[PDB]
Amino acid sequence: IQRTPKIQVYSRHPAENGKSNFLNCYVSGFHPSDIEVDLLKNGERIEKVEHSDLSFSKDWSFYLLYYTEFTPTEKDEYACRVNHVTLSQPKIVKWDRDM
Amino acid sequence: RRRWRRLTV
Amino acid sequence: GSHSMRYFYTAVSRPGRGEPRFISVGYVDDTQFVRFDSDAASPREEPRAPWIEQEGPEYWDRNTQICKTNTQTDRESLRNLRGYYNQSEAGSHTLQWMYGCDVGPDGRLLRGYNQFAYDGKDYIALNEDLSSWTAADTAAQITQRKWEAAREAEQLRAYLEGTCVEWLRRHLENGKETLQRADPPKTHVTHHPISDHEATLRCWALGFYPAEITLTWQRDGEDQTQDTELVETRPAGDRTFQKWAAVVVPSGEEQRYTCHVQHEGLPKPLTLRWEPS
Repeated sequence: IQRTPKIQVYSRHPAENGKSNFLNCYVSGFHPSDIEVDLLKNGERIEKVEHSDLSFSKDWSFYLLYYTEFTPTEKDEYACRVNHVTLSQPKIVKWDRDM
Repeated sequence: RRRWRRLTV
Repeated sequence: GSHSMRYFYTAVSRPGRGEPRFISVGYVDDTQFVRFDSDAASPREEPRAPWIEQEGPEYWDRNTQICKTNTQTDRESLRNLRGYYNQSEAGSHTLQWMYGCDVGPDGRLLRGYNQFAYDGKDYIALNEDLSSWTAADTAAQITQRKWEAAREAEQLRAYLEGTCVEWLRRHLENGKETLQRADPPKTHVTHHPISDHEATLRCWALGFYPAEITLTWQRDGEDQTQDTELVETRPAGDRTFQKWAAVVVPSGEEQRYTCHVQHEGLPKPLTLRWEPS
């Protein structure tokens, strides 16, 4: 049994360019618990990325919240790179300030 | 508090 | 309203990479309050919520001990498990354990839990009567005979009916401000044209606690459920949660649609629509 992670990229507060905020990448429904998640600014790895403690749901699937501090601009691009045993290649989901 | 379980599976 | 206290344990074996990994957390409703990681500098039960840290030194040392012991008992568990399935010792496997209680507002048990999963599927579980077991296959039945001999079910009933509930009462009381002050959702509706002729309407709910929430779309007073897309409720990062509901509508008929939000921290359900500017 191997489950592929679902991925949601979003921010803690409504994005306002210039103002400080938190960038979240929520991965859920994956098994096993070994997961590799990174937050990227313009294709490049942001290093001081914290994550919550490993927990699981009714169906025994794992979920984790990876976060970091950031500041929204109109042109800067943010994404979340996720690699798991169930993915041939790393999955990247671009941050959309409307989802 | 947590549950102490001496039994293994 | 109604409450629950849950523990979630993950034990992962790792070949040629030392002893296995043990990570377990504790939750009162949707608020984490405790953590234990066997790979931390010096493993111990840790506070992860404000309220739980006034607890004296005994509470912490006692739980640290129970977590430390588990590391050994479930080391052999992963050993035995790999033996029941004739599995290679080069593979990595996972043992998960969940247990806890549900109390109504009144504070009396609704039901207790004690379940286990190996490599992702149900393995063995204590039933609602708290006196019987359900095994997933014939391997788990081996475990079932061991724990039935040890009168394990009789032990759990004492914990779930006693210790679990009492500590849940205690916790909901210590941090009653954090734990029973329902946070009402901040809601709004956004518009996004997909094309020329179609537009997406997004009903938002942000900053609400607890997680339970209902977001529904209506074309005129008529529900639209499989016309509605819902995202999985996600954590905001500060203990509150977020969620949205979207529906694709024909352009020009946006105002035929209204959004209905339901949440415990709200006096009465909300009803929103899109504001043209």
